[PDB]
Amino acid sequence: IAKVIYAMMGNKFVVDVDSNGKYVWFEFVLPGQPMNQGEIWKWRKEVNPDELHIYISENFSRVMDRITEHIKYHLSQPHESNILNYYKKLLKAFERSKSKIFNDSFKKGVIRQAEFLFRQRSFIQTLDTNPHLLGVGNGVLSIETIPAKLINHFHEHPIHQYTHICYVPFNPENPWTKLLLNALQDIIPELDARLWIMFYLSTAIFRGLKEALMLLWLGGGCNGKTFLMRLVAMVLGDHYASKLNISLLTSAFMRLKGRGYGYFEETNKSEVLNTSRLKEMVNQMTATMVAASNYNFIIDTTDHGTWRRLRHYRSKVKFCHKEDPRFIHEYIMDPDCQNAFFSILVYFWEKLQKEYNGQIKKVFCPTIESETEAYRKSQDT
Amino acid sequence: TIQLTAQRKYLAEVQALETLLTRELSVFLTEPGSKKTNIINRITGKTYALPSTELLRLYEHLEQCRKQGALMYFLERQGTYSGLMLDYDLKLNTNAVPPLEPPALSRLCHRIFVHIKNSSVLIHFFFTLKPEVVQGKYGFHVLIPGLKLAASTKKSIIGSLQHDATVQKILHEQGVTNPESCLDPHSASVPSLLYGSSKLNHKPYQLKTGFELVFDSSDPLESYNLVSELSLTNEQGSLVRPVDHSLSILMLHDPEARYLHKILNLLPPEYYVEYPLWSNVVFALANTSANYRPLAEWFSQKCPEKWNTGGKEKLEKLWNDASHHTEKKITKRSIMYWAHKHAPQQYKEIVEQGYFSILAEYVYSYNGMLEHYMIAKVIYAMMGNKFVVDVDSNGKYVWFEFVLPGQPMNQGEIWKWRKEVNPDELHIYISENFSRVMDRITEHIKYHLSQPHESNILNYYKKLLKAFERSKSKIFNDSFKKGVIRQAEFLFRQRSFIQTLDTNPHLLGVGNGVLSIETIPAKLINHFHEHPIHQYTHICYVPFNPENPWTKLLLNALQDIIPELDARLWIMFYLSTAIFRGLKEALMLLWLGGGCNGKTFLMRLVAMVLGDHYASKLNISLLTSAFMRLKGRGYGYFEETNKSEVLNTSRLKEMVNQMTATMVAASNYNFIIDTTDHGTWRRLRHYRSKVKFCHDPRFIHEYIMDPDCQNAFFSILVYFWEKLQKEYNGQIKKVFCPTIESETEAYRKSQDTLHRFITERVVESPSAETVYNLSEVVTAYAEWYNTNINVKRHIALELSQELENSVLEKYLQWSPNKTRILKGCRILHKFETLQPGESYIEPKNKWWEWSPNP
Repeated sequence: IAKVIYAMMGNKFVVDVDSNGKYVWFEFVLPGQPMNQGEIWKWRKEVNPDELHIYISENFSRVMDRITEHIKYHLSQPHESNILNYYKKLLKAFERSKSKIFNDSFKKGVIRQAEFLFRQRSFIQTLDTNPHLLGVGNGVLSIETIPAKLINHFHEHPIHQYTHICYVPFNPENPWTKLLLNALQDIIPELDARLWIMFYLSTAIFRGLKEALMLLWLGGGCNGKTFLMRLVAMVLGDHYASKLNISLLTSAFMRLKGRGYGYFEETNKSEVLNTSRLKEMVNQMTATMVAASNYNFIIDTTDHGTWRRLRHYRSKVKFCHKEDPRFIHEYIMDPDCQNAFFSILVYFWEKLQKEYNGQIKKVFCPTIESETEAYRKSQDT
Repeated sequence: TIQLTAQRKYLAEVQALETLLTRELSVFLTEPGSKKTNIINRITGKTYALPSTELLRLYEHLEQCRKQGALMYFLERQGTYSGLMLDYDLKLNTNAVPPLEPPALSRLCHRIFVHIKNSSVLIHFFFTLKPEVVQGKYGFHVLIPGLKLAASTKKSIIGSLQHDATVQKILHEQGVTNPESCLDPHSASVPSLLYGSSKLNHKPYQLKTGFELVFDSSDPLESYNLVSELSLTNEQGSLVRPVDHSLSILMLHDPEARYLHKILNLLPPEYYVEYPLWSNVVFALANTSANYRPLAEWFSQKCPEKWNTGGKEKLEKLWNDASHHTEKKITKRSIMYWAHKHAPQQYKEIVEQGYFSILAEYVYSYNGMLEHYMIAKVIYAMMGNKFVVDVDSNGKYVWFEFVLPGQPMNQGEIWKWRKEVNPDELHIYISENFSRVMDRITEHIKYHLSQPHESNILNYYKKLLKAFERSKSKIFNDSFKKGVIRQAEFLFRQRSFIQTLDTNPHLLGVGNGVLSIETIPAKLINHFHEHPIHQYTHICYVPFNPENPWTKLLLNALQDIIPELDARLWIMFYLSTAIFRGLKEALMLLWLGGGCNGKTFLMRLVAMVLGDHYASKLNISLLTSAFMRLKGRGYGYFEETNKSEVLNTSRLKEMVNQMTATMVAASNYNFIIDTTDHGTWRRLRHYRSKVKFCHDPRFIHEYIMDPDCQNAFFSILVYFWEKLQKEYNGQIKKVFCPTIESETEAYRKSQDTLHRFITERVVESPSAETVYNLSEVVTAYAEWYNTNINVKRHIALELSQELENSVLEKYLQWSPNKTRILKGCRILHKFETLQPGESYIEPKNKWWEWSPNP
């Protein structure tokens, strides 16, 4: 039974032993089945193979019926009597074997056999290895080459982690696209520095080895920089973005590994660091680190190894009642804005990869460099 | 239906037809809309255009099948060539058999002979009749398939026989009261049926005798393949010689849609005549599947008057809209609920018949080899409308059932979902209710035993009875029940169900049912619904009512507690907001009182009214420093204690920046606040209880436990919630409460030294510019602090940074370089004076229902 079920439907199930020594099942999500938003065209974990547990009950029944009609078809043909008696005994035994396809304990034995058949060695640790693949709501997108291809069909690619946000073909004329363009233009009065920081946050999507840089952003409130942080965190999702506390840096450290973007929040005015902690931060690590607060940070180090991995910016414009409450309330949780934002960021990833091939250091940011130099002069006596 | 299953298990031979259709006859596919087809079966709407080989093969197969018995529903259409086959809808006056005497047969043969002479000419006669005993008496069908003259001459002969009178008087010989109109005008223009193929709900016909004769161009039975001979297309016979559709294909499939078609005709007429019910039903149909668009247009055919007059267009609009819409909170369960509400009886027999059919098909499929999976399927069909299975966060299957009136149940869980470790309700339903269904099965078995049949058939039936009698006792086995409930976990498993529980922020579980505030006015649900709600409070909902003595007592208590009208209304609306489990405006209220004034009475009253699941108490240690317990709750509060209470601005900023719970604070002495954060201050409000109560003492103990007081209180709260929804629908800040604002400003000035200093010594200048806004301002603040608060060395440049990070943004206009340098402000020195341009920087009926004017 296990071999037959393997040959029939081994195309959407894989078995691998977990870190604790337990076999773990996975199913390849396909359209037309009960399924949560965003898991389409992806591998999802199940405690028990219930889909298999109903497939064996139903689909195999038609094959067994085919066997039965084949047997009675040979019965209909005139044959030698002894072979006919053989056939009656055969069909009687097979009829006795009918019910075991329904018995629960037999099904448990069958799924055990399938676990020992469907098992694919070296599978769990290979999950989500390539940072060129990101799971989106409408399928799977690949940033391997320009242009990017959004897989909306079955793939050998094994994808578990994903973001609810579904990818959208980048479109300049979309109302939300121009809305976000204007929002970003008003957010950053500068142009070239805006391009640099925008390209940097676009490259922040890359889950692989980054260039190990740190960005410090200031804000006096009612500026939306916290809104940008929340927007990017929501769009990217929990599996690749996680919140980080100032307590860790001023001293959960294992949480930040495996992500692609980290962020902080404004906390009072007594911010202070620990040199060693950032020392292993500026030193594996494959995520993007950005901190935001309301007051200038206090540095107590002089080594260039620390300094060269640090960048700083200060916000100049403030918005008051002009601030948009819908930005912080409606557009903060409006899917269209997020989608449009996702298309914007992936398009700018593609643009930089065409231009700089991912070498962000080549981009010239005179304002950012001047601000960093001034900040170092203020801090590094 | 199930009788066909009983007959296929009956017949040892009959498998030949099915295997021929699947293997040899399958490749000869024919378009259903094409006229080239020669044979069609109305059982599953299959159309075939086979050549004569498999035609005669299936004819003879059906011959042995008829010899054994069975029932077939085959049909065939006449082409450009065919014989003489006629239908007679011969409805006699009386149900007494007028036997067709052979002289009458000869007379009718001679009459049809002389009718056919005056046409194209160059003959075996076949006679069949109904088995009688039916309204309308029997019918006659003469078949003459020898010739091939299917043309307008057939229509001419039909017209001639329509006006023929010799056949009329011949019928009058057997006492027939209907000489004409018995023959259908479409006798030769519509497909016919093979002899032996019965019509719906009738026995197949029988042959009385078979005669034959010969025609001259000059001078005017158990030994043949009768089915093959009678065929109109079989020119090679031995004895004789050759002289929209989407709705249909849906009802050709989808047993669930078959039951939907069964039940929709039982719906009351009001559903399709009005927009609301029509929209809801089409939404449910679309949500269940997109394959049900043909059934949706069938409902348009169930309301043709609208459908043709733009109702079709509205149907495609709603189908597009349905596609646009998602996760709608409606399923088929609503449709069954409505059907049972309107026509409970027909509902009951229909569902019983369906369950009987499922059980019978399963027992016939495996010779009574009942198994866990089939039992679980039957149970899911039967009682699957009040049970759900889902996997928890720890990887465990957890059941939930829907509480109904007339069950052993605690106070407040009515019309709600409750959690059980085991399916005891299911574990007893399987023991009791399933017995009735299997009894129906077994009595049907005895019924079949009573019918006389072939001996080996009776032996098979007896063996099946013995096997099923052995199998039936297993239902009362704990291991078998465990297997059944496992398979029921697999079937009932509804993913995403758990996190959808309590997710709706617009529903509350009350003692007497479900309360919904979504629309104005709120609606009380005390019946079946699709909402998966599990959390609840024991307080039973009441409609609002001023005349209740408890209601007016509470109104007077609130009036005395806060003599101010507008301030009391604002605080009361703020309290009403706590019932909303969704997002809040992130505001803080500070309340003070010396005791013996009932503020603790208000706190305990609201705490008791809301209940544990939606409201909770919170300690002061967390504030001065377990916090994550706020989630899910909608209201939080503390207890008065001590006099030196202090708050952590870090904890405050954490709590005021997910989180959806309203917060209230109260004590007797002044709270120590040591912050200048404008974002903190703008979200803070302060109040102090004014009225003093001294010698209702019974408020302390009696009124707490009185259901009426709490109920009436809850009704007041919901009524005032919808009242607030009437004008500002959530925007609480639009309400004007000058007393509360004044108290909050005074307390902030008491706590925030910098804010008070800015209010007094800093004045905005309508003209000129604040070019003096530099560190000199910080020095002036330091001098003021030394001369009025404390002589100390102030911080260096932190004060300016806090000044920018304060309320002063429009007041502190940043320079074109974004470096402080405010504009239009002036500094007040010692004994300074400012010019005028400078600005600092109803008898309880209204209590029952106020007015927009403050």
